[PDB]
Amino acid sequence: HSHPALTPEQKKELSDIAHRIVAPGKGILAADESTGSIAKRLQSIGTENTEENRRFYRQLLLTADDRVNPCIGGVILFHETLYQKADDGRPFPQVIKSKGGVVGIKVDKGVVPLAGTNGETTTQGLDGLSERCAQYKKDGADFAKWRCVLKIGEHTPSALAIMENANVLARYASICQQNGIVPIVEPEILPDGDHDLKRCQYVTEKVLAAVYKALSDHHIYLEGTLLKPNMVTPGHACTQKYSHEEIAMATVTALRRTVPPAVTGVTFLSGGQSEEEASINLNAINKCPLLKPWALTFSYGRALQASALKAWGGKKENLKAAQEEYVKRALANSLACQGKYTP
Amino acid sequence: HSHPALTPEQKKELSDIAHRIVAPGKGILAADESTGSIAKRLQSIGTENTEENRRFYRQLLLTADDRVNPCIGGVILFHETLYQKADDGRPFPQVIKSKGGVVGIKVDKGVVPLAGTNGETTTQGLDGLSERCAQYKKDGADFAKWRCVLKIGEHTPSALAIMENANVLARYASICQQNGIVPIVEPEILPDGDHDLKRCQYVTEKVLAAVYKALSDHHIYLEGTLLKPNMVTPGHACTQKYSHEEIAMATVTALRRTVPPAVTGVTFLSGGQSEEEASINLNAINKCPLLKPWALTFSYGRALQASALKAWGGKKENLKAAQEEYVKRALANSLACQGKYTP
Amino acid sequence: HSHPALTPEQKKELSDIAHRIVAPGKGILAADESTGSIAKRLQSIGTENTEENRRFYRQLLLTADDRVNPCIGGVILFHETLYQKADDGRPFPQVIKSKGGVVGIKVDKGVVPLAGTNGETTTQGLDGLSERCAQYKKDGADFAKWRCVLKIGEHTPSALAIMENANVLARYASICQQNGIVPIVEPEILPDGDHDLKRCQYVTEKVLAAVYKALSDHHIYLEGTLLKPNMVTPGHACTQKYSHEEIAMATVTALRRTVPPAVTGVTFLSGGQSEEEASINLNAINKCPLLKPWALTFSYGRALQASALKAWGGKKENLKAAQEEYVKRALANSLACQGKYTP
Amino acid sequence: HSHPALTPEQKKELSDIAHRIVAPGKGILAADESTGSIAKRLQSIGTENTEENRRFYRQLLLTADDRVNPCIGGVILFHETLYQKADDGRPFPQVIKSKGGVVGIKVDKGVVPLAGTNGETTTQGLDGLSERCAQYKKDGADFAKWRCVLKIGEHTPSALAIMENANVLARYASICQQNGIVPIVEPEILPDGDHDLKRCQYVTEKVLAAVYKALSDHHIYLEGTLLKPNMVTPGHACTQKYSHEEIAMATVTALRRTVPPAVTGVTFLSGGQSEEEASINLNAINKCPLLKPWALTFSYGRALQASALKAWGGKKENLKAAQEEYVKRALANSLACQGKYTP
Repeated sequence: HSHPALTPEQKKELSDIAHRIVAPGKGILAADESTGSIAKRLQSIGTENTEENRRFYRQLLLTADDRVNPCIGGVILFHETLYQKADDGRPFPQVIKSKGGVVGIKVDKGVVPLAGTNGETTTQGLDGLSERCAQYKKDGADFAKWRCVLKIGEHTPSALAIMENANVLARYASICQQNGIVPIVEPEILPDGDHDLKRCQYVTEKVLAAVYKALSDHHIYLEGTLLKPNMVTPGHACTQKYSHEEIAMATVTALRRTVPPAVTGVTFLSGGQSEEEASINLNAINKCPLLKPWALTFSYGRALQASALKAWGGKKENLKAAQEEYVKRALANSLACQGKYTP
Repeated sequence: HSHPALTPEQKKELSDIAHRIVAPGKGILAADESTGSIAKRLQSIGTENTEENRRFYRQLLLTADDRVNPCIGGVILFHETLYQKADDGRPFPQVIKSKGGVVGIKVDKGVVPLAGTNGETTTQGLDGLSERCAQYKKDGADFAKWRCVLKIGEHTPSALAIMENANVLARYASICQQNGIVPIVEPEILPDGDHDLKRCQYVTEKVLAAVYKALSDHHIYLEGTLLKPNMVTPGHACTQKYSHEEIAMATVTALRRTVPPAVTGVTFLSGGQSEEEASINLNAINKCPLLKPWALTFSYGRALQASALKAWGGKKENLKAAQEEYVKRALANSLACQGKYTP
Repeated sequence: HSHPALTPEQKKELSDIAHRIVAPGKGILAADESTGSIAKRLQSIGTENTEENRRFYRQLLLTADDRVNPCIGGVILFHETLYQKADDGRPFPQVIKSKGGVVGIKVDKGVVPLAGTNGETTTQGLDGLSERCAQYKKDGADFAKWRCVLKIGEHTPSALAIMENANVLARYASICQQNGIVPIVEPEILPDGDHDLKRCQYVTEKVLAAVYKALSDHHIYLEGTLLKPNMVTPGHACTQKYSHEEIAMATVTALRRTVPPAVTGVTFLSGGQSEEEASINLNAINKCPLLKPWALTFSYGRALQASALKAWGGKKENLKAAQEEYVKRALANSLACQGKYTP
Repeated sequence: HSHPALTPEQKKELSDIAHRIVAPGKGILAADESTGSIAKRLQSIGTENTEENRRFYRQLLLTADDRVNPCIGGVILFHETLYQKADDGRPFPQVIKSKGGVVGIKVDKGVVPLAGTNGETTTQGLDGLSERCAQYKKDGADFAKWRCVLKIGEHTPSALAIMENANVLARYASICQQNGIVPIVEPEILPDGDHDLKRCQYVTEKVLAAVYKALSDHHIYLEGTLLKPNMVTPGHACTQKYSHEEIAMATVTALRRTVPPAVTGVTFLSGGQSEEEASINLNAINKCPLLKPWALTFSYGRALQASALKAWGGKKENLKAAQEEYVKRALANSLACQGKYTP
């Protein structure tokens, strides 16, 4: 017997937010880096990690030129960045919503190793999640993000890891959809190792199928859900070389065999690629001559901001130039969303 | 680790046959009625059930006018009809392939009641299936058909019935794809009872999701598979009345939430409807303003041939008129495949 | 391929602790009541809820006579009670271990309603659980407790609720076994409603089978795990009446069809029964003439302490008499563990 | 909601037959060899395979001395042997029931390779099984046998093979229990290869857990079911050497972690061992100092009859001596059932 999880108005908000995020030509900037990863990135660039530098760097990211207004539909933030204010006086969620963007927040509490596996981990962060999503919904967060990690090994991914990560993602998305927050499932598959297109494509199919079975099990309103997969790409130690067209064909085959078409949009990871390779691959994916009945766009953390961070270097007066650099990649990625990119 | 079930040439035959079957404007005639059901139908029309009458009736179905040549892409036969010859001397598979059609065969051995359930049955017919499909492949059968039955009850469909029927369908489709025969999965849901659009749509989602999970489990090459679902329609004792647009919206929602887009085509059942209601509903489904990234066509057993059987009546000299009647429905259903039908 | 979750020494501690807890004639006192439930219980008895009254009441429970030393193998505490000290100066974990008992702690963070179900809830409390169990292991907690809730309804328990609760229990038990803490799974089935012995026995089989499948999936060392089920008992509004022998037969049938015999012991709930009915039923269960290859004992929260709380009334000078009352039930329950109870 | 598969009288026959089969000190002779395997065995001994030689050899097996009357509780036959008569005039089922034995029949139709796996096969034989079991029940068969095969490889047994074989075994046992025939599940794991005690024990746990989950899913009355597992033994190419006590400890650990204690008895395979090694191992298993709450006995096809077949050689006049040889092993195996064997 059916007791509906959602009223039709709840489905209306989830569908409208998911359509406004993944709108044609728009993408996702992921400024959600925690203090450890951003500490590594500020230590590489050669500055001290303080709250002021992090706030100023996200100022450099967020208040860039109005040319990125038809580029970014939504920005993912850390928890701390929701309660930081810009030097103009405006809080960063209002900064995001003022230029048409949507506020999100990365909500997981890290990765926990699973017993008995070969280095396989699950994700943490389920306690207090309804109250926290209610609080973030009061502060203007309209979508969320959760990151599960899987690695390709000798006999990994085992069935235990895929089942547990799929069940956790479905539980998370149910809780987020209860509170009027569009969830984004991110089934990340680690690119480390040496494996061809074929095996990585294979485990991509198994992982995405288990995810969508668990989503059907937990009554998830799939019209208000976004998918964040990685491009099927060979391992870093894999010796074989492939054109970008084969990678695009393999991605659209791995999606067209799994993703049911009510899922509103597909946002890709960069996954340790270069700044240009991700845009080239996404432009290839948007040019693949099969029938792709959803939005195909980008959600790039490092691939948007890495070289702009390099051109910043920790000095304020370089800012505009660094900001200009960021805009460049954004504009390129916008073309990568519509297939009209050419390098 | 991946050991591929299919060579790329095997995928090439399966994809080419599935594309030739479900080709735009073409549909499936199901003349696969067994001796009991066709015995009931000949007893209703008032003639004796012999081999000669069955052969002559399928002669009346199969050698109709050449106007049905851009109508039927494929015909489903009983096992016996593959070894019957027409009075011209040509065997019925050659009759089918001569006018552009593709030979199929219904291969299941009936329904067996499941213990402990409330009148829920599974399907039979797995033994010797590889040899039988090899034999039918030698005789010109290029696709198959398997029919599982589920009924909507108080606490039915239980999880046991859906799991067992999905596993049996996947096992069947693996065996058929091994031998170069395109399988057609038919997840029939019984329209008996009293239930709204909502509950029947709900159990349609659960059943189709479990089916596609089991197909992903058994490495089924989904580009060479056809789907045969029923239209989500209220029960026969249900008191509420619905327009055909609501039924079309519910069907395309129940498909767009489940069917991955590599599945080549969707052929509907008639499911106890009238001869005109099925064509009206299919014309509505082909006019629904959502994105349907596959072929939507008909596979009508009774809805093609019932009134033509009525105009036959068991007398040979009425034949042409009866045949003319059949052509009428076929032409209508062809328009129901392309959305340009108007009654 | 097998990467063992546990070293053999880890299996040795888990087995030794589980054997010391469930030792023949010993049981579990559950003083783990949170502030809301104990607030309701102090408000019923007519005293104000303060930290001093809670500490003093658990003083009344814990420092009772030495006759309960061969009665209680282990005590379950709230988190707060681990950091309260007795008026002698000794902390309550040392109080427990001084008279032969083992310290436990209830670790879940409550129940969260599942979307789309009919009032079905999951359990919360997975974040930070490895660090918290390491901290409690430093403070002397050797076992844990987690409480999932399921209710018998019209079409409930659904498959979603049982699957999610089983996966959460297995994840919890893996985390606890990683840190050297013996987990106790508690699959509680709510006794509310009107349902016979038959349906409650049925859903007990389904729930326990799904739990043990998920435990086999997560590589749980079942020799170091305790099971906390409820006795299969009809609903509160059920009109049919049953002898205690039928309830004992149904419990031992529902366990002997599911529990694999390496699971070290089975501790029952009281589940809203009377103070005497639970002891009578447990004495019947220990007299059932089938082969029960494990320890069958009690884990009684209310059924040990309710009437002793009544004889306390919130006044200190009644203490000993109230404590004497507690000892009475404990002694009775000890006989209920060995089948030699007679009321 | 519960609709009981079995009336209590049906449970009474299943329990009584299962108790009479596995009765203390009794075992199972498996004369169920099909024409191919027995053709290989008659070709090794150097005689022509005819119906007369097969009938005469099973005469040599079945009408041995009355000292085997407290040895064999039941005999498994091929289908053909049920309709062969002895030279006295009595049919072989009456021969079996006259000396206290129970007639069984091997009912599967062989093994079929699964697509996409690495040499993994499922089992066949489900069609017409209710009618065939009704027919064998009329002829005096009171139990059955079904044999699924799994091999230990690099990345095998995969989850697909274990799931499919468990579902097929449960479906088979439901059908057999519907007709009043006690099923015997045989989850055979192939001993070929090189693998330690540890990995074979591991996959034994996974396989048996999946089997019992599928049996709980299909409402199987486990008091009327027998289990036929193999002893966990290293591979034929494995270099490490183990005492028989370690093999006995590993078997009783692999059973005590999985088998719920209502399953009436456990009958072992010989599995390519010597004639003496199987009896030594079973005597060790019956001497393992853990709590084994079921009957542990033998079901030996080759290990009972191989050397007796050797002492036959295809000549009639050696018969008695050959028969005497058979009795020897039987008597030894009877002691192997009670732990009082000493070689």
